[PDB]
Amino acid sequence: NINYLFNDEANVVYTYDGTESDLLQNVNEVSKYIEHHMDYQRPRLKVLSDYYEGKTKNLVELTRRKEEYMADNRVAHDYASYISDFINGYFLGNPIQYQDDDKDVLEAIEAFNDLNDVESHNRSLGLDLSIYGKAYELMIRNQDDETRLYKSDAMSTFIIYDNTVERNSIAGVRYLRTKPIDKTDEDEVFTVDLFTSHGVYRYLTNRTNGLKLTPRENSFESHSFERMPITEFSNNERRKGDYEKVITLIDLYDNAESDTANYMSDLNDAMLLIKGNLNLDPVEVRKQKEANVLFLEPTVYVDAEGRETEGSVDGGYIYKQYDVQGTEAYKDRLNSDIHMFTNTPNMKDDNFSGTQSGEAMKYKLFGLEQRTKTKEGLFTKGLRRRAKLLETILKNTRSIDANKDFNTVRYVYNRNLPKSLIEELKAYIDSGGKISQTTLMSLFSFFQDPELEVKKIEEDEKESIK
Amino acid sequence: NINYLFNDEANVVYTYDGTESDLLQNVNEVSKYIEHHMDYQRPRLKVLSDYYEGKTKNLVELTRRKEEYMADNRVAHDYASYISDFINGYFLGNPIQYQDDDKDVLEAIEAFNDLNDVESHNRSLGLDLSIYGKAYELMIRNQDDETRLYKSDAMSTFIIYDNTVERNSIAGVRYLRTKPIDKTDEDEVFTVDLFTSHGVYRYLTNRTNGLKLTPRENSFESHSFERMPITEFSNNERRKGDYEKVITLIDLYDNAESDTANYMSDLNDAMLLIKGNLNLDPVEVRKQKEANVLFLEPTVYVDAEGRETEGSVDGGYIYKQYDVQGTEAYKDRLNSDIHMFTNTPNMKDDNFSGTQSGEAMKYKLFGLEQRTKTKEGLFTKGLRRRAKLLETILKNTRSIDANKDFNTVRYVYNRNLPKSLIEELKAYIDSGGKISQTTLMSLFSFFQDPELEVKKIEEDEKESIK
Amino acid sequence: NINYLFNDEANVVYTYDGTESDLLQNVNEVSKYIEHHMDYQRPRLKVLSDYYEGKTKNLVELTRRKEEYMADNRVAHDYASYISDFINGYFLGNPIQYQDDDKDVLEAIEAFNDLNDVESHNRSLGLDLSIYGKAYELMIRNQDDETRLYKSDAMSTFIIYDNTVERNSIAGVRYLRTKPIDKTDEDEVFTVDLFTSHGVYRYLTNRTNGLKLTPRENSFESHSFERMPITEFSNNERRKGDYEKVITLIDLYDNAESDTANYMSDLNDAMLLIKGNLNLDPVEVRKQKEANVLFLEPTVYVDAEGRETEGSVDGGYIYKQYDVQGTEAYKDRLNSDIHMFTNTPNMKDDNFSGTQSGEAMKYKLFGLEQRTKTKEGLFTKGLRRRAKLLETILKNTRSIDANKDFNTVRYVYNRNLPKSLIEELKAYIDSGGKISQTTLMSLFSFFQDPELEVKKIEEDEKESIK
Amino acid sequence: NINYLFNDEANVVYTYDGTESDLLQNVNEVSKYIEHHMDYQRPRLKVLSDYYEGKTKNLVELTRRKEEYMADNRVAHDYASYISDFINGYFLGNPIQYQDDDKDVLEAIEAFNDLNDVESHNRSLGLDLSIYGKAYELMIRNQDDETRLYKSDAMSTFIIYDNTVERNSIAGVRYLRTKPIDKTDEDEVFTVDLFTSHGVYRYLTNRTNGLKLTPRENSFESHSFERMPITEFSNNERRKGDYEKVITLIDLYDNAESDTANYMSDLNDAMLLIKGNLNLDPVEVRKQKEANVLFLEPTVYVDAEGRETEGSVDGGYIYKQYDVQGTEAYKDRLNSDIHMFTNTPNMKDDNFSGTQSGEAMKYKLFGLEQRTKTKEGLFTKGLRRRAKLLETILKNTRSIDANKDFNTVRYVYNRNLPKSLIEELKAYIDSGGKISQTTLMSLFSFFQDPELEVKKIEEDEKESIK
Repeated sequence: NINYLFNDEANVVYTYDGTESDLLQNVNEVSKYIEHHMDYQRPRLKVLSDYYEGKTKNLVELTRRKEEYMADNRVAHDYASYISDFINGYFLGNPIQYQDDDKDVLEAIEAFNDLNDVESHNRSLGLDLSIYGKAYELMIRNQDDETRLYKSDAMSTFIIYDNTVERNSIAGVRYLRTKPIDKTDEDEVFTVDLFTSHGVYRYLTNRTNGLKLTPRENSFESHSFERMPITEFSNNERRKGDYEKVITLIDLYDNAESDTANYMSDLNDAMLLIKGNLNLDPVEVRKQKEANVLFLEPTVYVDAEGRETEGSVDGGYIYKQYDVQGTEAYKDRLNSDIHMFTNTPNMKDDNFSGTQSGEAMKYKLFGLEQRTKTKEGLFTKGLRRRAKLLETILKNTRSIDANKDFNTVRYVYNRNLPKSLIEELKAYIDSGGKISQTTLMSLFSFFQDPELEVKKIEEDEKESIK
Repeated sequence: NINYLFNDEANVVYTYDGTESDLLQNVNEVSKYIEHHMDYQRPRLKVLSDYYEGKTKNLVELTRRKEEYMADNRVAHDYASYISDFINGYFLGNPIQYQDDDKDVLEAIEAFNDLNDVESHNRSLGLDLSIYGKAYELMIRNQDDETRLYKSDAMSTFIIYDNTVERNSIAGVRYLRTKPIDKTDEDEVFTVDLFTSHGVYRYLTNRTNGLKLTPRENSFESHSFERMPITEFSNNERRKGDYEKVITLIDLYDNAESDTANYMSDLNDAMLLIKGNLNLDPVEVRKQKEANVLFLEPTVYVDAEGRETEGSVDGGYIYKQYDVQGTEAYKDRLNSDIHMFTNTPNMKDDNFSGTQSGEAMKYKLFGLEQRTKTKEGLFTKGLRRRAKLLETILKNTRSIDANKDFNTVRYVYNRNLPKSLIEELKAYIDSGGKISQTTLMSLFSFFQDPELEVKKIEEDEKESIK
Repeated sequence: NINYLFNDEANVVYTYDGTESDLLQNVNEVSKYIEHHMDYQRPRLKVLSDYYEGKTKNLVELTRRKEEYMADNRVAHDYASYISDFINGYFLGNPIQYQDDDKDVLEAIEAFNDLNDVESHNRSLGLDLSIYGKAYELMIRNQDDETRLYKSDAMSTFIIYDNTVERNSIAGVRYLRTKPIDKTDEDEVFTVDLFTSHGVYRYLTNRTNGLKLTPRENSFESHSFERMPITEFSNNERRKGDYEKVITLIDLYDNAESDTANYMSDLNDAMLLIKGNLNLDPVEVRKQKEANVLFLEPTVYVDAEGRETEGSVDGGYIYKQYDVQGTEAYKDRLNSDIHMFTNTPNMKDDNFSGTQSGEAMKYKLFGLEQRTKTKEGLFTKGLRRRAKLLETILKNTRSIDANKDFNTVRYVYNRNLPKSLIEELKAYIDSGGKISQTTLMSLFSFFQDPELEVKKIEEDEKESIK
Repeated sequence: NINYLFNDEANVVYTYDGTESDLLQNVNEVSKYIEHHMDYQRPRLKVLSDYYEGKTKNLVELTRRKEEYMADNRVAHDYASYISDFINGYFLGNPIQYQDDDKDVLEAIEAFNDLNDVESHNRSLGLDLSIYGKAYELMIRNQDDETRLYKSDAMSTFIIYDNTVERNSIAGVRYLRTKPIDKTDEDEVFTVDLFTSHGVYRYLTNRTNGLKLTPRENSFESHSFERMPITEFSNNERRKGDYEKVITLIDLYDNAESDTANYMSDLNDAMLLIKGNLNLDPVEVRKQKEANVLFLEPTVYVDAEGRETEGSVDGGYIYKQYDVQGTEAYKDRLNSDIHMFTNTPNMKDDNFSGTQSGEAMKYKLFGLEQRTKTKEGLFTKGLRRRAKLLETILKNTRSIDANKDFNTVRYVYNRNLPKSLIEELKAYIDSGGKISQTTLMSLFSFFQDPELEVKKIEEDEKESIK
């Protein structure tokens, strides 16, 4: 793995020194980036994805040990999922709130967000950020003349950028493998889609001809955006995943556990040990479990000179044993270090008094908050480009006036943390807030039908007049 | 197992590059997907289902050990049920609440939900999501001209999708095995139902002819929906079950327990050990339990030269023993890791002060909440398709006006957590809520008949006037 | 590493004794600084950057140990990321607040900050300060006649200063390597950009000709600022990173862990040890796991004079063991010292009562606050130069009146610390603050639509009049 | 080191028995002081500066041990930085507040402080006081006819004083080394600037001619102050740094740690030890990790007289071990003594209840307060001379009336300690203080825009009239 994860070329960003038109002239440059992506970058992402699915090295690597009366206690610990689900849930569990002064913009924003289910989309991006360190989204003008937003798989998408300090994006490449469910042959074909500021060009390729990009039938297709539609989100400046740096420690925990399972499985827990020149009937030994007295009578050797002397006989139980103190201290240290470096709370030392369940978590997760605030900034940087695409195509359909600028939108992030509805109600009402009766009742589940309760109260308030 | 669970092809999603009409032309493609489903995917689901039923590997795998005076202490620990019931109860224990602005839509929604018992249906889906990672539901226009919704077994259902990034569903396949209760023959027959956007086609097949799909009598059947009726729900992006990744640890706990049961059963707890060249009467040894003095008189060897010397005699109890500290530390670690990776609370370290029973659970279950919020989004994505089917067929029966759009519905999820009705009452009434006397009394069980109490109060309020 | 990190010349500041015009006359002096930067300073920064990415020495240094049946348990602990993310989040997590008396200045400031996303830019600077001890930012007048601010990589940027105690900056050098993704040749080319108070000069170079600076085509370019645009920020007086001084301790922890992984992997956890001149059937030994009685019958040696005597036989389990107490005390000490010297809280001894989550952190982080107050001053010193550049070019575009002086701006720094919104509300309202109903409701998530709640309250306040 | 740090001549103050004019006549006396400074005093300061940068003795001193298969576990603990940053932050973290009755003086003071960034300057002085025990500042009348204040490096500045009990300063010497970045030759040149009550004289020198002071071109330069501009600040009466006296203990901790790293690295953690005249196949030993039964069969020696006898065979694991209790007690004592003598809080015994975060720190830091009050007095003594220089040159430019005396200024020092804004608000308002709504809101971050909230409150207070 490490030869993939920490290779230098596995995480390079692709620049190109020409314009987009200089890249679509002589498209043979794009093939080189695809080759580099397949050769250096996809292997890293694959290693990361395997660990999220729990297909850690300790399953797929062969033991030199392999025979009958031995066992492969291969075990894989699923730390990577546990980490990424926790960190993404903390960040994007509660949706982003969109705020704007101009309701003509905000209605279009929220109608797009509604149509595209942007809560679920945002969480599905944020998990890619946690697994791979980067994620891509594609926006298209669909048939039925409608604007759609989809996540693009990081294993098959990359972007080429300007060589300038401004680092604009020149072009975006998606490439997919056309595998049957039946068979695979001496060639296998990758469809390539090359997105640009004005359209997408579609190509067919295979690795065996050197990824030659020859146009697929109906190759070019225009789009109404005025910039390249694929947007790239980063987990951090370095585009590194959240568990990528503890994968070594995860392997060590896999090994330190599977080797104890081997010790448990190979050796015998206890045995009766009998020693001495004795006749043991191989059938009487089976009565060993119903025995109460073990009698060992020694052999009496008789010397040629007539002297008689007794052989040694011995009996006792011997039992399998290992260094529990040092292996537990070692596996405790590995587990603790995994949680420390990922800033996840360590469930073996984490014990709660039952006191202030919100403030307590804000205490525990202080370090994860420090990383998330950077992630939050880099996420907003992507959301602003999504918004700029949206306004560009709404104007290019006269769905909104050209005068609108969507950069007035603000994106408000609430961390997923436990809330006490009762203590919040106390705070709100002590602050002089008001609530309607229907809204108040809706907060409490002991009303079966808040709709009917109002009428029943009207009866009580009526017939007390009499 | 692992060769099934973590095989790559065991979890692939089926695409097809044609249209639906190109798939119903040359239906022989569908047979291939069925074969792949039977060969690669159903085995995985079977392994998962076996663990939910407690038929773990340690029961069904044979020991090389097998004879009289030995025992199969095969034991299976039922972690998988314990996990899935807890996680599904936490998610879908309290029903979803449907909210809409248009009561003409909301009444039709809630009447469908009432007829179809959608609370129980939703829980039965969510448990499939927990066991298999995915679940299917079928909607039909019944005889008696009525709309019915049923769960479809994941072991016998799959969907084929568009090859596009939009990933629409082209077709849906159910296939069932027509087993007698009496016998099974050289062929055994699978009925196939192939659902499409316009109808369902019914076929007969067997594996022995290569799953040839030949129309069953009265093969085609029209349905009034305008899209494929089967909906697929996912547990997560990867469609992976909740305990699927700890099955290795569950096997290890099964083994580490059955081998201690073997140690307990095979060896003898203690024995009296007597050593030396002694006459032991095989009948006097039976009086060993009523004995108080054990006397061992040694053999006196007499040399040819007349010297007299005493043989050794010895007596004491020996007892069976094993490494308790290290086997307990190992089984404690396995159990702790199972609960940690599943985010279930560890009942051996979980101890409660008796303080704030709601906030305490929201603290414990923070990680399970982080996974559930993603699951909640992916569940709502399916519920919206259920709703789109429903509106399509209500309009196609003029049961509602064509003007309605059901995407205005909101789905509100409450976690199953303990509530204090008294502390909620205090919060509601301190907030200035009102309750009718009848509704208030209904909350308290010490009223036998809230209906009569009102009259008795009217008597008390009457005859105090006098 | 240490030969790089703590070399004297690795951290020198570049002076020059001439004027800027005396440096652009005979530009061959600049080449010398570039050489010194490549030879002495870039290697240090590279070592620091490698540790942030987790590419610590213990991965890249070869073991003299390397063969089959041995393993490279190379492991790297990622302390450097954990430290820098925490320290930067604490400092610049909450944005700087800009305050001014003159709203004609403050609007231009905040419009620049909005266009340039200065929250994210400031955090991306502060992390460079934490990793390298220094960071650079470049301001340009873009095409589209607009002012843009970008971070410049510390590995490729340096500044030359006046030799006077005033230490003005004479010139600023950026140099970048034009690497293909395909190949590297006998020469490889560095583009150099030399910034000055009046323009930037662009050059091509390679190391093989001695970094000869020959003008690139369209070499000179004017800019409208009147001082050198690159600004340098320092982490401290010495420009030293936050973890730079514990890298030794991090290596020691890497070694002390990898050598325990080696001990765990190389030796055998336990073995049955049998001794004596015995016939052991190599096939019966495989039944060792199903055995219950081990019988050792000794060899009976017969003397030429006829005497019979028994060989020794022995049996028992031996188990692998190490000095847990002293290796744990050593690795505990290393970890504690890393956290102490970085002033990060030690998560193995840090345990919280659940009491005063803000004041508790202000207690823990007192030492980190003492370092941050110095960092805060040195950051503001850079922000004031950014502001002086901005006003210079706004006046040189008549975007603001020449009368404005931006040194009236104040920069207000809030530490990233947990806040209780309820306890803050109590404080604000007990202090006699007022809140609008809409703003109040917006603080509480139990309102679905604060916009509609006002109307529902208007209904409640209306129909109670009747 | 100790031969430098605690030499008597390393810390002498320079007197001269003549007047300033008697020193500028026969300037050859100044050369002697420069020589003494280079020979005796600069070496001490260098040793102190090296420890602040972490270049402790244990890095730069060679081990007599040096070969392959041995390692230099040189490690340096950075106590000196940790101490000085803490002590300077505690003293000068919160700026000095200037108070005066005459606003004509106070405005000029605060305008000078604003132009010169005196908050950052004061902290940069105070850190020099902590590192070296003394610090220097230079004030100049710049070009652009403006007054500037800069810190002067202690390694290159010294002052000569009157021989009287009044101990006025006669003259101040700055000397700097003109090093290229390229090469160093048989001579290397020091520029000397000799400041006096009326001007500065500039000289060129080298050590090889005996520091002969020959005037540099344009040697003399007048300044408008009437006293020598360089001011010297002392950390204490003795001018001794804050960690200077624990450097011995720091070395001892460096050694006591590096020698444990050596023990960890040189010896082998455990080994299987086999003894006896046995055939061990060098290839079978590699199977030692997959072995379960170790069988040792002894050699049977046969006597010439035919007697047969068995060699000894033995097997077991041996493991590396050391005196953890005594080395931990020793390193605990060293660390505790470093914190005790520096009056820094000992983070291994410091544990906080979470109660009164201000009063608790005032308890912990009582001893550091006792030293700081003396430091505070000696700092104010320097600030008063800075102020006397400032008034002298403001009058000598008619920027203020000759009638002003700046000794009316008071300097108010607040310790950097944590403050609770809520508990301070409670105290202020219970005391009958008033706050404006805008100022109050500005204290609380839950207002996004305090500017707009006032209007929203005006709406609420308006439309409730209706």
